[PDB]
This record gives sequence, C-alpha cells and structure tokens, in this order.
Amino acid sequence: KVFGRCELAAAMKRHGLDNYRGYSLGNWVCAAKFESNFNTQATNRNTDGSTDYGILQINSRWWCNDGRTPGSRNLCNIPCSALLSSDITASVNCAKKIVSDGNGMNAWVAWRNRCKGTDVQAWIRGCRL
Ligand SMILES: [Cl-]
Ligand SMILES: [Cl-]
Ligand SMILES: [Cl-]
Repeated sequence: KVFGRCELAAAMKRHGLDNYRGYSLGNWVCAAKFESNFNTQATNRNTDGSTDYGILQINSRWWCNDGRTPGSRNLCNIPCSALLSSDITASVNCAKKIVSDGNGMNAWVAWRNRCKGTDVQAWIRGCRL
C-alpha cells in the first residue's frame, strides 16, 4: 500500500507514534517519506546481507526475521514480511522499540540526513489530525 501523506500521518497518530520518545509526528512522516515513499511494500538489501523492510525500512539483522540474514536477533519478534502489510501496526510497534534503543531517531539514516534539523512540521501541514 502506498499511503497518502496525511493518511499516513493519521495512522501513525492513531498508533501513538506522535511525540513518541519526544519525536513529533512530522519527524515520523518525513522519515517514512525518504525511507519508503510511504510504500509499505518497500524492501532494500544492505551490504552486510541484511534487508530493510516497510514504511520505516526496518532491518533484518536486529529487528525482524527474514530467514536469510546472518546474525539475526529478531528483537521485534516478527517475520520481516509483517512489516510490508497495508496495516502499519507491526512497523509502528517495532519502530517504537528501535527509537527507544538509545540513539533516538538517529537509527534512521534518512531521518538524520534529511529530516533532523529541518521544519518537519511541514510534513503534516494541511492534515486533519
Ligand atoms: Cl492523504
Ligand atoms: Cl511535527
Ligand atoms: Cl540519507
């Protein structure tokens, strides 16, 4: 599923991501834009043999099981395919764990490089939330 911008904002808010660990909703929307283009089906292989999955490009070495990743820990206790569903629940729950790991949203490279320090509230402008 390719979410609309405000559609994704509303889903993330309903799931309690807004202000989670102090990250306002626009941070999450911005991260998802650059990580996946709001596409739940997005996947990308990493150099180490792991793969990133879903709207927030969650990695298979630490967080989810994809059956093919060296050193997998599956800390979210889910198949990585669960992160590709049109229902973002599993991605949100796992993102909550990731952002609580100590480095906040710096876990997401695209957030660091393209969202952090910017006017992230722009990402929810116009939305009814
Ligand atoms: Cl929308
Ligand atoms: Cl915001
Ligand atoms: Cl980047």
